[PDB]
Formats: sequence, structure tokens, C-alpha cells
Amino acid sequence: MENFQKVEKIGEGTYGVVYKARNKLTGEVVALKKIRLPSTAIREISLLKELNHPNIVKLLDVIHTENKLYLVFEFLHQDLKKFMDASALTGIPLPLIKSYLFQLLQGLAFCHSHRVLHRDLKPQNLLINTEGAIKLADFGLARAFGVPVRTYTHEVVTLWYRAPEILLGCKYYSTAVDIWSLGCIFAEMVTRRALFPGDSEIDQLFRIFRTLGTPDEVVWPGVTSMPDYKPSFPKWARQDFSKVVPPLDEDGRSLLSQMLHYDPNKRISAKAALAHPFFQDVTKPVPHL
Ligand SMILES: COc1cc(Br)ccc1CC(=O)O
Ligand SMILES: COc1cc(Br)ccc1CC(=O)O
Ligand SMILES: COc1cc(Br)ccc1CC(=O)O
Ligand SMILES: COc1cc(Br)ccc1CC(=O)O
Ligand SMILES: COc1cc(Br)ccc1CC(=O)O
Ligand SMILES: COc1cc(Br)ccc1CC(=O)O
Repeated sequence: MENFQKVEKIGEGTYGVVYKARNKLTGEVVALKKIRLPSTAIREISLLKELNHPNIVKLLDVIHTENKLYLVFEFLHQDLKKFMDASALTGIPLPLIKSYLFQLLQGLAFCHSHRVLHRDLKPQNLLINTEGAIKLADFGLARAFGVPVRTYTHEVVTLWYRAPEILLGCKYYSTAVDIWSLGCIFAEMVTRRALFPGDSEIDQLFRIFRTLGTPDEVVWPGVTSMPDYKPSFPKWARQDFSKVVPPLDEDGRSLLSQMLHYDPNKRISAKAALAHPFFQDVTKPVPHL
């Protein structure tokens, strides 16, 4: 009642509960996020008030009061997950898929240029508006809170978009982790079905392996010395993307292939992806929702 009016509960997010609230001074509606519990996190998150871009959900405030931590974000009404589910009989139209991917790559390119990663992109944290924009939510929170090593949520943590280096225990998180996640989301928009819906770390890893082939030192130098690599992993051959994401055209399949290279160093960058021929005919359509 001093600062905010509660409007309604939005749900249980990756970091805790999320409410729709109304700022009493400005009259604006916001997403107010209570972090389910350091000083270090508050400094890191507070710097994210500078990481502003049209395709990043805007961080409005960081509140530390009564030994509790709250983040205030711009409000958007729908996530990509809900929109895909609502679109499932028809699919999202291709021009809108392309628009959504282009915009997300612009947001990634900006953050990556500042050496900030997301680490946990998923359809539930890609928010859309009624004119055709899409925005990345919760960008830069995972490094501040130690995600994905640390877990805050009450829900099962969704492994479906995790890059293979994370699943194999790598120490070092590069920009490539976000390109992988986005590639998985691209495939999901096209096919209307998650690409790698693993229900455990090994099921996640084996779903990747069955589609892309079991990784080896030929495609990914050093993979066999990763902390969680097992020489006893089954050896699957790679499938062609033409079987994986029909009816995507060869430009799209080439782009997707590059987003899903095993070796993070070989993964296409967001800036290079924006120049791909898949985007020659990109436009900004209006969504049907
Ligand atoms: C972040 O906001 C709160 C935190 C606590 Br504890 C109690 C009440 C509020 C709402 C307000 O201050 O209006
Ligand atoms: C004083 O508590 C809140 C304030 C605001 Br704004 C949002 C949500 C709550 C939790 C609750 O109402 O249980
Ligand atoms: C209730 O969950 C959300 C709420 C908002 Br607003 C943005 C993102 C999420 C998903 C998550 O944090 O996983
Ligand atoms: C679940 O409680 C809240 C959630 C949000 Br968002 C804002 C404020 C509160 C009150 C509290 O932290 O007691
Ligand atoms: C050419 O049709 C598609 C191709 C791809 Br890939 C995805 C979605 C559609 C539906 C449409 O855009 O109407
Ligand atoms: C989804 O519900 C939960 C899961 C776990 Br683990 C702990 C507590 C809850 C309830 C809550 O405090 O909202």
C-alpha cells in the first residue's frame, strides 16, 4: 500500500513468485518479482538498469527491504509458450517466426556486445506484445544468482534449452549458450514441438545425441575431457535437419544448423546470424492474439 497496489498473481517464475502490481506514483502496471532467498547480486543486478534495449524487458527498480529482494520490470501480457500453445493447430506463421527470431537475435547481439549472457532462455521468458514485438525477460539474472548451478524456483527446472556444454559440466559460459537455446526455440516455433524435451540431464543429453549424433573430438575438440563426459555414452549417428524441422527452407535449416553446432566456438554469433540469408525477406507482422 505505500508504493504498490497488488493487482493479481502472475505465477511462480524461475526466481520466485511474480505479481502484477500498480506503481502508486506513476500509475503504471509492472511485474514485481520477489527473489526466493548476497550484496554481490544486488550490485550486479543494479548494473542491469543500464542494459536497455527495445528487445529486452526493461528493469525498472531493484528493492532490498526487510531483508527481502524484489525486482520491478516492465509488464507484458503474454509469453511465447502461451502463444505457441494458442497457435498449435496452425502454427505461428513463418513471417512472424522470422520476425521473432530476428528481434531476439538483435537483443542477444546487444547484450553479448556488453559480455552479458542470459544462460536460461526459454519460451516462458520471451514476452510478446500485440503489435509484433518480442522481448527477452530476466536477462543477466542468472550470473547474479549463480543459475544454472543454483536453483531458486519451486517448479522443475526446464532443461530443454540447455546447451550441451552446460550439461557436460563446463566451467566457462560463453555467448554460445544463448545461441543454442534460441536455436532450440526457433525449431520449436517451426515444428510446433519442443526439439529436445528432456526430463533429466541424461535424457536431455541423449535426445541431443540422437538428433545431432554423439559428439566426439572430430566435431568438438576437448569434449571427451569435459567433467561429465562418459566414454560409455551410446554412439548415435547425426540426422539431417531436413527430417528435424520440415518444412523450413534450406536457408533456415542452414541457420539452425549453425546455431546448434556442438563446439561453442563454432556456434554462429548473434551478429553473424542477423546477416544470414534467411533474413533477406524479414518483416514485422502483427500476431493473431
Ligand atoms: C516491494 O514491496 C513491498 C515489500 C514489502 Br516487505 C511489503 C509491501 C510491499 C509493497 C509496497 O511497499 O507498497
Ligand atoms: C503485501 O504483499 C504483497 C504486495 C504486493 Br504489491 C504484491 C504481492 C503481495 C503478496 C501478498 O499479498 O500476499
Ligand atoms: C511466472 O513466470 C514468469 C513471469 C514473468 Br512476468 C516472466 C517470466 C516468467 C517465467 C520464468 O521466470 O520462468
Ligand atoms: C510474497 O510476498 C510478496 C511478493 C511480492 Br512480488 C511483493 C511483496 C510481498 C510481501 C512479502 O514479501 O511478504
Ligand atoms: C509456409 O508455411 C509455413 C512454413 C513454416 Br517453416 C512455418 C510456418 C508456416 C505457416 C505459414 O506461414 O502460413
Ligand atoms: C508449487 O508449490 C510449491 C513447491 C515447493 Br518445492 C515448495 C512450496 C510450494 C508452495 C508455495 O510456497 O507456493
